Amino acid sequence: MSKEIPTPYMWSYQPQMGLAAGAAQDYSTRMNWLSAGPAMISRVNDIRAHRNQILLEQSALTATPRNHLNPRNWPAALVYQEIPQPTTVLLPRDAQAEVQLTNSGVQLAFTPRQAVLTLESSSSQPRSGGIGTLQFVEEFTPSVYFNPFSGSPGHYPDEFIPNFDAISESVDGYD
Amino acid sequence: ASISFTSINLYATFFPMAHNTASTLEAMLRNDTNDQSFNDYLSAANMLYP
Amino acid sequence: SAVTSVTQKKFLCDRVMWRIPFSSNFMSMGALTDLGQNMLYANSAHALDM
Amino acid sequence: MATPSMLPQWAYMHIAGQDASEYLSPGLVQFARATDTYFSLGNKFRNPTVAPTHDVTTDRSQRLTLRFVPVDREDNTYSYKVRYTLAVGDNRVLDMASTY
Amino acid sequence: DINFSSLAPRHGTRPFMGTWSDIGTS
Amino acid sequence: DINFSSLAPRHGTRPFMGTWS
Repeated sequence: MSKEIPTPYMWSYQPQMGLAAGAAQDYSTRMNWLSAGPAMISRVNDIRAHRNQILLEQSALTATPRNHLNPRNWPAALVYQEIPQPTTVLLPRDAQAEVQLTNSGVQLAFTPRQAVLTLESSSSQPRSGGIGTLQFVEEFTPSVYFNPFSGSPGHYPDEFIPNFDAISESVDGYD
Repeated sequence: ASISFTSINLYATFFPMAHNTASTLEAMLRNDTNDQSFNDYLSAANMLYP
Repeated sequence: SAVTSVTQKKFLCDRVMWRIPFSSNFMSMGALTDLGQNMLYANSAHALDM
Repeated sequence: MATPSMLPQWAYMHIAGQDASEYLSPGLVQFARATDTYFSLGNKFRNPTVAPTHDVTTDRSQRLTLRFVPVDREDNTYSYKVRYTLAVGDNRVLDMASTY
Repeated sequence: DINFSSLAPRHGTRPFMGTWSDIGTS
Repeated sequence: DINFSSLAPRHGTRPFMGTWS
């Protein structure tokens, strides 16, 4: 079952169809090479234990529940809305009580009655698509797979493959 | 053959419109969800090789 | 008294740029091709030699 | 006052009324649709066509065209360097397709 | 410009297996 | 198309209205 306490899987980035461009083992870290002493077995793999533990906690707090590593499209509720709020325009003119003045021979280039109009306005409809880059970090905390490739295929992460498509369940790269 | 320029002058044409119609439009297109976007007809990286 | 002869064949295309799409059908069914999103099916880097 | 005084004259005719699909009896509109492909009626009746009267009016009224000005530059042998700082006034929107 | 504007603004309905509807009803 | 005559829209600019202040 358990084969080590393994290095996390770092997800890549992409210009977003809703994929995270697969993931791959972290190889910008030690903790699985050689040369030190045998008294560092609980001084260097206690480190690696600690890193993984911080990851499980970190992922659980900051990540929405999902049935898939890469959903390929987040719902409109779960993209995180950063769209603007309402605003007000003070309209500069009467055009229904300072136009009978120009018909009355007045040329123009606030002296008539104190009618001033305020107009409200809103902002866009919800969008569904790939996740933002600020919210990529919180949705893709590195994953620790603790029993690598154990059990039947069909519970293996195939979403760590940067060629896989989960809405056709095939890997096609045209190579 | 030689070419001279005397007078390089800039012209602009404005659609006359109400200053309430005009000012409504300004507020609409000062939102970043109403950002204008444009793209080249031939959008390409152009590379010449001998 | 006609003489023996061989056929010469050619074409001329002027004002055209040859075009090879990047689609699986070679047909445009949308501006953003279906193999332009096959590197978001994937998302890797490859070398191109022509 | 002015509006009921002059306007029933014009919608007696059809230069200010409603379109023919709305002032013809519904049976005649139904027949004209049914028979359209071999015996047109869509010619014997005028539709009014009325310009919007408000919220497009010039109002104060200011220029339709501008030209922007001569002063000095930094000299170059084979290129001509021109700068403008544009004119400004109040409440108009420029389209850059209409600049040359 | 020089004015024309007249009835029949869209398609005249006829269930296109055939080329009719009715004269109305009475 | 075979048209030589614009439409009018038959409605002025902006449906949406603001309160007097």
